[PDB]
Order: sequence, then structure tokens, then C-alpha cells
Amino acid sequence: DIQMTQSPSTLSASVGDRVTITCSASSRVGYMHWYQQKPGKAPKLLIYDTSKLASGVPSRFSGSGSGTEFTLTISSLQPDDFATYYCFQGSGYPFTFGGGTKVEIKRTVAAPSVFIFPPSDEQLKSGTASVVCLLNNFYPREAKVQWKVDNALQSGNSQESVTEQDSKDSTYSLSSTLTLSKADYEKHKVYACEVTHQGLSSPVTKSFNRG
Amino acid sequence: SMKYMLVKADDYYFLLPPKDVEKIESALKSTNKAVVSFFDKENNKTYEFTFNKDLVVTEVRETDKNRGIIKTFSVKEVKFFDNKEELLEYINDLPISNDDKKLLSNNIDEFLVVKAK
Amino acid sequence: QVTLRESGPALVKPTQTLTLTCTFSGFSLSTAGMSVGWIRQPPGKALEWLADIWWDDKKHYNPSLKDRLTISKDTSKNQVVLKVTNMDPADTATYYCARDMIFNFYFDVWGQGTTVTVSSASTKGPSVFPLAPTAALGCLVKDYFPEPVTVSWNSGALTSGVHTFPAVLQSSGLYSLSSVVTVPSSSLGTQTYICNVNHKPSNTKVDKKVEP
Ligand SMILES: [K+]
Ligand SMILES: [K+]
Ligand SMILES: [K+]
Repeated sequence: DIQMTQSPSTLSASVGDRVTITCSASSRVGYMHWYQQKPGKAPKLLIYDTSKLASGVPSRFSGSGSGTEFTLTISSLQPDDFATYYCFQGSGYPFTFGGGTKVEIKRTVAAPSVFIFPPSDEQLKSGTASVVCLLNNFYPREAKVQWKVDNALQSGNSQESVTEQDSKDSTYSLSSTLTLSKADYEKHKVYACEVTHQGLSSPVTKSFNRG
Repeated sequence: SMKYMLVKADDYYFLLPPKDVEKIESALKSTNKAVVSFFDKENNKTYEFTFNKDLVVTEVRETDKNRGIIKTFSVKEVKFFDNKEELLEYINDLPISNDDKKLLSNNIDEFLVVKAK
Repeated sequence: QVTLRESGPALVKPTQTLTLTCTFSGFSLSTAGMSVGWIRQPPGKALEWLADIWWDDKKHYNPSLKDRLTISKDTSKNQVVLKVTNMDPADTATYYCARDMIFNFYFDVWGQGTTVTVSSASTKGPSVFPLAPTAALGCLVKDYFPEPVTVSWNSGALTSGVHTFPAVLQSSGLYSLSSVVTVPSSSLGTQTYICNVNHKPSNTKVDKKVEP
């Protein structure tokens, strides 16, 4: 059984950098094969037979290696190259992949644009309030969203979902949902969203008043 | 129309490309016995094959640079193929590695030597 | 080109048997050298090869899914079937079929993949609520099971600024996600904005108009 250790596990490089990923096999292998998987999508064959470019793959990608040591290289890293990369062997059953390598693009810092949405009347009819907070496009990925109801910090009643790195401007997006009952929601007036980000010199708060 | 040939001697398999097979077919139309030399590019080894008029191989041997014998093999099996497909089906059932099946499938043209697994 | 598409259930009760179907085109599993294999990927884990079949009717399986894998082919129907018995939550994954060749022991073309969740819970369609308002607006797809859900904007004519966030699993046991888009603030009240929500596991299709 041929096992394969991929390295590094995670990598952040600027656009134009030269990215190198290494695959170390547990035994000698005739050829190494490389795949690129954007998130939620299916793998795409990048390099085959150790050093052969698949048809339609940019010349920026190349591969090298022999025996138990193989490498995948990106000459000029482009924003669309955000993905997870996998080394694959077909030299022996069972076919095995590598652990994968997450390649994140580093760019200049950008501040989040904050929007707040009150719960729709339709959802209020059914007795549940969902207040949503959008952080839109920002870099880096790290950000703090604090929910405030009548100036009271909320905890345990919110869930956030961050988007995968955008394959065009290398930014992220965050969405925070604060779920309250219709009884609790209609007992408070001001609903606020406080956002702390590196690109923000001071925390930005967007809010609304019921009605 | 073409003829593919696969020869198992000792525990090695030898793939004989059509073009060479046709040359032997013509030579045996005019003579009774043929001794053909085959160059293995990958391993840089030379082998002399002896065919009878029925195109079975009588003896297989490894040669030097002055047509000299280094090792003699015992022919175990000889198999002929009318098209590439039947050859591919045999290769997939051969006791060789996927790296060897990959070689034989992509290089019908060259004299190829692979080992039993 | 060469196309492969997988099909099967999005929900499988535990200990039951999963049946997936890969329908391909652009090639024949009767042509020599041709092969088709199955590969799966649990949420946020590495790819694991499962099985493959060849034109010569030879079949290989991953020794880890022992006594649980069975693969067959119908060359007339141009499809391959994979059967996995005794389904279990650890088998929740996106399942992918792909083409292989004796000429190249690698998968050159893949299917889009089908998500399969092993759960005792039943299917629940989503409820879509508007995120009314450069301005941002959106749609709140809430309380659905199982994954996936697809959200389009104006039948794909609107693509810029659209963000469909990954789904979050609420305490209820149901999934929820939001889909927003940033548009010129002046286009509100003048341009129509409709989100096209689709939850195939529940055969639910909703087109909600978002308005100020
Ligand atoms: K990883
Ligand atoms: K014999
Ligand atoms: K069949």
C-alpha cells in the first residue's frame, strides 16, 4: 500500500510568487499525478505522468520528481489558483491520494463593508426572528462580529459562515445570523452589529430600530 | 492487417512490434529459419530471437555487443494477436504492474521487456 | 468533450444500501483500455478512491470498504453502477465517478459529484425569506435537510457581487444559508431582483423577488 505525505498543509503566497508543493511517497512510484480542487467542485487534472501538462491547463503549472519525491510548481501565482492540491498515484492498487495542500493568496489589507438586515415580516409571522449581518469583501480573513441587542452583547445565539477566498480579488465574505424568538425580538428596540477588522482603525457598528 | 506478438521467457515478457513481425513474416516466406536481434532501449540490453517457419520462438538469449551470449532463457509461451485490442486485453490480465501495463499499452512499436510481478 | 454525471439519493437511512449511477458520454466502456472508477470525499477531508471497472469486466475495490462494495456496467446504457451496503454516517460524502485508461493510470475527467448524507432524519424543504435593503440584498434559505442547496440570481444573468455562503448546521438539525448581492444603490425600486433557490433533495424550487 503506497501512502503519500503532501507538504505543506497550508500555504499563503502573493500573486506572482513561485509556489512549490512536495509529495513524498511511501514506496517508489513510476509517475506522480496532480489535481487541483476548488471548493465544492470536483478535482481537475493539472499535471500527469510526473511532468506533463494536461490540455487546457496554464503553462504556469509544472511538475518534477522521481522515485519517492515529487513536486508541483506554480511559476507566477494567479488569484484563480486558490484551491486544494492533491498528489495521486495509480502505480499500485489501491489508488491513493495525498492529504492535500491548501493554497491561499496573500494580498493587501482591505476593510469589510458592513450591512445589517432586519427579519422579514413573513418570518416574523411564524414566530422566529433572523437578523443577518454581512461583512462583504475584506482581507485578511480574520474578523470579529459582535451582536448587540439594546446595547447588550450577545453570545450563543448566533452562527457565522465565511465564504471561500474569492478567485478574482482574493477577498473573503462573512455572514452572521442572530436567531431570536418573536417574543424576545419584540421586547427590544435597537439591533446592532459591531465589526472589528485589521483594515478598520476603529470598530464599525451598523444598526436598526424595530419599525 | 498486422500481427502482434508476446513472448514469455523465464519470468520476463517480451513485446514484439508489428513492423518487426512483418519483416520476419516476409523473411520466413523465403527461408526456413530466422534469427532476429532486438534492441531494448529502456534497459540498453540486446537479445537474439530464433523463430521457426511457424513463427513460434525456439530460443531466446541475451547478447553482448559482438553477438555474444550472456544469459539463455527458456521459452515458456508464445502468443500472437491480429489487432491491438486483443493485445490490450491480454496485457490487462498479465501478471505485471500498472506501470508495466502502461508501457506495453503505449508502445506497441518498440521491443519492450517487462518482468513478472 | 467527455462528460460524466453521477446520480443517486441525497438521503440514505443507516444500514441501508446506497446505489449510485454514473452516466457518461464521449467514450465507450467497450473500447479497450477504457475504465471508470469511483472516488468519494467526506466533508472537508481528503479524496479516497473506492472502486473501478474496466472494459474487460475486471473490477478492483479499496480493501478498506471490505464486503461492502459492488460495481457493474451496462455498456448499452453507457452507465456504471456502484452499490455500497450498510451505509453509515462516516460514509456521508460527495461521490465522484471518473474515467481511467490502461494507457494512463490517472483519472483525466471527473463528474460533478453527488452529495449523499446518511441520516435517520427525513427530508425537509427550505423556507426562503427576503434580505431587503451601493446596496446589498439577499435571500435567507432556512430550515432544510439535507444538503445541497443551489441559489441563482436572475437565472444567472446576475453574477457579479453574488455571495452564496456555506451552509451552517443549526441546533435544530436543519441547515440554513444566506445569499447576498451588492448592486448599485440607485437601481433599487427600478431593477427587479429575484433569487432562484433550488433544493433538489425535496424537489423544491422557489423564485423570491427581493424589493425595498
Ligand atoms: K489540508
Ligand atoms: K513452447
Ligand atoms: K455490459
